[PDB]
Amino acid sequence: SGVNNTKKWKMEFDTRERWENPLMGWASTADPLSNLVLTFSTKEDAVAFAEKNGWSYDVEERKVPKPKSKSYGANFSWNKRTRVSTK
Amino acid sequence: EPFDNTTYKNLQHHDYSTYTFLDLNLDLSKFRMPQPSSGRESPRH
Repeated sequence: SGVNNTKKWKMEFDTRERWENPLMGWASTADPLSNLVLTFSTKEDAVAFAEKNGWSYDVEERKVPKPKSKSYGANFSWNKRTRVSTK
Repeated sequence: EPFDNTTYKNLQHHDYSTYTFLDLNLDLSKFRMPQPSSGRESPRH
């Protein structure tokens, strides 16, 4: 339930082939950017960095949880379905 | 009528049996007022 890893914008690159090492079976890669992740404060900051470096990018807008209406008294409603059968 | 404060007059309950309480509730039902209704047969309805 912690939300402290959903504060900052990230930039990552498309995933490319990994394969099995013939000797030990480890995951081999030829992608130099496979573990590259960058952190930004705003979307405008992240985009500007990709533009000057010449990378094409697809931005995804932040998903903010909606405010809900929580009522503890609703659990024992008289004529509504929100009454709970157990605590 | 004498104020004979020397006997225990709560001896009736020594004859009650298994269904005494629920038998009294059955007789009492003819007296109760109509119950209120929430509107639905249950919260799951």
